[PDB]
Amino acid sequence: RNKYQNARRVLNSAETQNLPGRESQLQELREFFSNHLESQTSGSLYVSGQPGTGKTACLSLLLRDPDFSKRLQRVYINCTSIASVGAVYKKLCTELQLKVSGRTERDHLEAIQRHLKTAKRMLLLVLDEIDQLCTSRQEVLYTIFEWPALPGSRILLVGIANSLDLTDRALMRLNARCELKPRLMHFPPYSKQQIVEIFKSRLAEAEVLDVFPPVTLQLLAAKVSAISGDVRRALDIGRRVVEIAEQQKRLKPVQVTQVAAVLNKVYFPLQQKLMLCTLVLMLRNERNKDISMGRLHEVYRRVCAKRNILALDQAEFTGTVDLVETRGILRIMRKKEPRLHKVLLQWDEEEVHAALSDKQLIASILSDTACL
Amino acid sequence: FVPESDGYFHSAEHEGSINAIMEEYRSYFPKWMCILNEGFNILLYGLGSKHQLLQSFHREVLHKQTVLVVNGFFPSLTIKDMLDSITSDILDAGISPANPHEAVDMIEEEFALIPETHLFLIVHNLDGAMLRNVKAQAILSRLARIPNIHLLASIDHINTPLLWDQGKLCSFNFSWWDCTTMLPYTNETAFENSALSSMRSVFSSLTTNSRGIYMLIVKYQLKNKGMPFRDLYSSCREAFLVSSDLALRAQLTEFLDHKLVKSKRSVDGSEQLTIPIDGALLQQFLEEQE
Amino acid sequence: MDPTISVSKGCFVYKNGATRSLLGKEVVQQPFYEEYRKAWNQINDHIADLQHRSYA
Amino acid sequence: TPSQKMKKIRAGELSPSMQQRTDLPAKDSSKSELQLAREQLHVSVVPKSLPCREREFENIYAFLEGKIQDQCGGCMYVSGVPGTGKTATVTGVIRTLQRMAKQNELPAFEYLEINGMRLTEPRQAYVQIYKQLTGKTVSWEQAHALLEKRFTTPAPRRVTTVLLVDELDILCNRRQDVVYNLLDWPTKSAAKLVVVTIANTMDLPERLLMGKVTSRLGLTRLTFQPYSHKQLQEIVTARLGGSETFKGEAVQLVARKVAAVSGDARRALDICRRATEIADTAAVKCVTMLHVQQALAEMIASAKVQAIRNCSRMEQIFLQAIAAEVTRTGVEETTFMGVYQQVETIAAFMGVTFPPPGRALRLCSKLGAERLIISEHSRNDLFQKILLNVSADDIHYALRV
DNA sequence: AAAAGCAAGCATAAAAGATCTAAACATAAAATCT
DNA sequence: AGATTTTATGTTTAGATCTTTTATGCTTGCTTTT
Ligand SMILES: Nc1ncnc2c1ncn2[C@@H]1O[C@H](COP(=O)(O)OP(=O)(O)OP(=O)(O)O)[C@@H](O)[C@H]1O
Ligand SMILES: Nc1ncnc2c1ncn2[C@@H]1O[C@H](COP(=O)(O)OP(=O)(O)OP(=O)(O)O)[C@@H](O)[C@H]1O
Ligand SMILES: [Mg+2]
Ligand SMILES: [Mg+2]
Repeated sequence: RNKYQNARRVLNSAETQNLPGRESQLQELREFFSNHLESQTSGSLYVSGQPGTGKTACLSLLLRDPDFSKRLQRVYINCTSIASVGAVYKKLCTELQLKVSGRTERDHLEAIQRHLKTAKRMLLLVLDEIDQLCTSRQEVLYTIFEWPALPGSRILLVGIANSLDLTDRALMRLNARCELKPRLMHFPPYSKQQIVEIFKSRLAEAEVLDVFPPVTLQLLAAKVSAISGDVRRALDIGRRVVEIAEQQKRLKPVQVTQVAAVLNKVYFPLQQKLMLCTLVLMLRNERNKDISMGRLHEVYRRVCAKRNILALDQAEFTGTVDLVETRGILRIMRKKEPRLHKVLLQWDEEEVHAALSDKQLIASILSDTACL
Repeated sequence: FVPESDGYFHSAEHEGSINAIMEEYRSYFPKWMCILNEGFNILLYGLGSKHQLLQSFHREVLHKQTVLVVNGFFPSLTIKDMLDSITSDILDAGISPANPHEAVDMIEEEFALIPETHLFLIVHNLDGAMLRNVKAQAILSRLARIPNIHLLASIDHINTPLLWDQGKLCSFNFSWWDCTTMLPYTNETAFENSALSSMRSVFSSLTTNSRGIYMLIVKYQLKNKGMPFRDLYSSCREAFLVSSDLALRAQLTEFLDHKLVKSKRSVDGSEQLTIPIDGALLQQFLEEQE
Repeated sequence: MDPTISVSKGCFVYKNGATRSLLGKEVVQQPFYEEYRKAWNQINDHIADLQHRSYA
Repeated sequence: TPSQKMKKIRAGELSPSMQQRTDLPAKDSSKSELQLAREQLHVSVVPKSLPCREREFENIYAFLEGKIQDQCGGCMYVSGVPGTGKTATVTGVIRTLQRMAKQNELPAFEYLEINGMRLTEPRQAYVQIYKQLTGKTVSWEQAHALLEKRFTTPAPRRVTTVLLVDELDILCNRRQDVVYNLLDWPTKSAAKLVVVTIANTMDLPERLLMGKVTSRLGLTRLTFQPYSHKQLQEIVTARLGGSETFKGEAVQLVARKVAAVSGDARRALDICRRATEIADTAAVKCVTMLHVQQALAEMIASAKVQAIRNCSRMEQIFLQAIAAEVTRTGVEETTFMGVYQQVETIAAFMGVTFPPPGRALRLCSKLGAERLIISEHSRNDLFQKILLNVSADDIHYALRV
């Protein structure tokens, strides 16, 4: 309906046609595909980078080009979708309609090699999320990357991954032969101005540019590009600003107060309070931070006795510490017996004191050295 | 070769010469065919690589006989892979049984059923990276015992016959042959079995807050000539480089993945964060970041 | 490099009609192979007879 | 033949009926008022409108109504400690949206739901989501392929589909393929999926999900805080209606002693039912405060001092000597040999003889089966290690006072 | 004074201990031959 | 309208993995007899 729901729809975070931030990367990928088409030679490639930077958007944009539709046979395989690491050849056969004698992965591999030896068109095999193909012996990944070096094969394959060094660390054996190792392409995380240009593209495709003044866009991109640089979190906070402003106001451009509030937002039971205070006391008073559940409960009972309030039994105390564990304040390393489980504090005490919000009690527990 | 124990108790023209040596070893081949016909197996024990010599024997002489080449210098081959290869491709008998000696019993039965179907077996580096256990050598000796299967093999390691007892050395009816080519070990050492620049290349890909966290560890390391985790946590919360503890643990997990930081736990439970690079190069790196 | 040198496989079948006397006829019909086979069969059968008569 | 039954089950053509009672259920008017409170206080009776969860209702309602009307799809992650009204609020929002779509005030939408603990395997969710669509039971590979054919391919008129996913941490595993598919399907434009994920831990996407899965899960999130002293009283007094069968101080004591432990609402609705059952056997018709005190002492039980007082005399000598060896050697883990020597000392003091060590191992095995102590298998006698599971002061409190 | 000898210290590694997963094995749905 | 491989599937057990923890061993740093 209105501009708020229009901007909330258009921020989308789905597939797109225009990619303002990735232009030199698209030109480099087009030059790679074009020179390996004109030379009619095979060529492996490994694109990588942090999640949300837009690798799959670039390759989905380049698998819809009409001229590459004329010149080469596109195949896109998402490697999470296969049932197993060795099953991917079978999926590749279904992407090529190859006839197979069937029901073993070896004959599917021989059918793929027999297709590659006498293919009429160049093959572009994009294997999205190739980190799922890594195992231990890694027969499948080496078998896939050995295909460009096969005699007469015309495959040129692209492997998308989040790891900067998956190619070297996971495929050291391809370094020995320079014809085999993939050309590497990083996708750097988005800068501040690139996120501003992505926002100014998405809000001008629907002409809802006016709901975001430039100052608050340059606050939002300055936070997101400094934290992580993925455009998914940027579009998520940009959608969340409008869907909070719609809930709050019911054209008003969003002010810096709303984006600052959602950015500072994004970026107790009494027995749980007594447990956290006794854990802070035992961690402060003692050099040995190997605290067991029983060693903590024996101090917690004395603290509850000196406070003249009833203490929980060990069977309920274990569930209390497990409920405190869900907040992230603690981490319990499990052992053979419930008494032997090791509590480990994961907040500093300056955060625990501000989280408990009962300073008159923590001043009493932390001054109670004699109950340890 | 008669070594003295006191060393333990006190502890161009070359291409033509190598081509003449290779032509002599190529001239040896019909004698190897008669020796393999009499039931002996061939073993080569020269200095240099013998890959091209056994490939020439497979190419020029065994051009029509059934042949299973086995690359023993492969880091990732298994004896199950070789027994599965024989059982599935030579005999069309499907997958071999999971016990390898049961697979050798099956191969002995199926090869007893077919006389004059000889299977040549070429194993470059019988002392291979995954054949150095006693069990794979027992499987190879039980396979070489078969009258149908003939075996050629290469040897490179000096300590190879320590795993051949007299039973294996009797099953391996070896005819030793000094095929000392002088070729370099290219293919045998090409595999996986045998830095400030990389730190800059991974530092370029990091975001601004990760650059600040690594610069904090670099400043503490150059200031102290491994930092406890609590000082890095308080410095990041003061510099607003992190939202909570768990994001800092995720950043240090990424640094452990990219090997910029080694984590050494203390007896007190605190986590130490060493940077595994000498301090002169670290001081040059800090000067590079300014 | 060589087709036998692969990064993935470790064993390389060169099957030529295997289902489920290596020398040609020039060598087997040579007289020296005949006398060698005769002397070897005689010597091996005599040694096997001695081993059986000692184990009996 | 059984195969026709299994084929009619896997095709969904026979509904799984359960056997009905021979006798009719009793009429509502024969019930006592205390029985009426006992059945209104059952945890299974969800109220039509939940007290003290209005803000979270507006949050989930605004998110789901915007995702349905915009026809875009997306994802949400709600989280909180058990019993805090998560799944009841999400199903209440979805029932309100279905009541609104029935009257054509909203676009219509499909409502799939799964739960991660009803699945034996993480991949079996593919079997179940398809079972909420077609109703056929198929293998997980064919179900995953048909779900990808449904979601990746634009097929107008596609309707919006809301996939509630309870128990998200069970679906994880090491590969995290299932949760990656469930969070990756909304990102495609062809699928109008709006997946909501319920879980307990606040920090789950950062603690155990992968970085791309956390990036797909997004930054829209909601946390259900534990019920306080007052909200637990409002819940129980809403469940009781206008009835005065509960004293107000009794509900106040139930809420005050339940909110101090966990903030679970099921604990309050169970303690009030036990208080009603305690008041029923006293032949009173009002749940006075001492019935609540008895039900609280029963359901927050601490019966280990009773176990040490109920032990046989040689087991009490054993429980004294284990704590005596812990005090003597300092370390908390004692071998059976020094425990037996302290046993002989204490038995020489008290004047009774002690059983020989082959019977003392039977005493140690009984205490280790009762979990008063932790102890090893008895095959390594005299060198087996004996942790004390009960606290050392509880033994003296049992055997003195 | 020269080279064998006792505490120290980090380190590959070895047990282990849970834990998750891949392949071998038992088994059911089903085209196929009669 | 009934028997036979054929194939797709589920279970189980052996092996890969994560993690702690413990130890001999590789090296160091003195240490000390000949
Ligand atoms: N340069 C860009 N301009 C505009 N939108 C973009 C750009 N890059 C990415 N996006 C948006 O971000 C969304 C996610 O990008 P994409 O899925 O390609 O990242 P990714 O690297 O594949 O993530 P992952 O590594 O987790 O798979 C896309 O749907 C797209 O709409
Ligand atoms: N605010 C409330 N008002 C009334 N009843 C409530 C409220 N919160 C919880 N309950 C009761 O307690 C029960 C809680 O069930 P619910 O499914 O909400 O728990 P949950 O938070 O999903 O638990 P888990 O996280 O373990 O799945 C409901 O059946 C409901 O009857
Ligand atoms: Mg992607
Ligand atoms: Mg629930």
